[PDB]
Amino acid sequence: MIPSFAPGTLVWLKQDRFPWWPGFVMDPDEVRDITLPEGSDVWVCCLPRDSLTLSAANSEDEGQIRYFLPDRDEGMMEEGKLDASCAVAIEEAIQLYEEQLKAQAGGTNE
Repeated sequence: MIPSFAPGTLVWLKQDRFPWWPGFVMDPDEVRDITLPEGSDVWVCCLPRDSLTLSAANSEDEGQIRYFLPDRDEGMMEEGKLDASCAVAIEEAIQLYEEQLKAQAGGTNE
């Protein structure tokens, strides 16, 4: 049960004409075992700014992407110490990831 290769990972999406913004990696319905025709296999949930700018693409998004987690890749400073929206988005992503991934990884002494 590992859809979108480890579901719940926060990465960075850098558009060609657009800048680089944070986005949580989420699967539409497990596209790792079941591959059906549509056009969107990956669902990136960016921070609240454009009113749910969820980006959906199937083997089409391969431009520029960065792996975020340790918040020490010389970016957290601008994604937390710059815009309150970035700091809140990241804090929330980690607050949930460590709340759902830990709850099913030994909740209450397993």
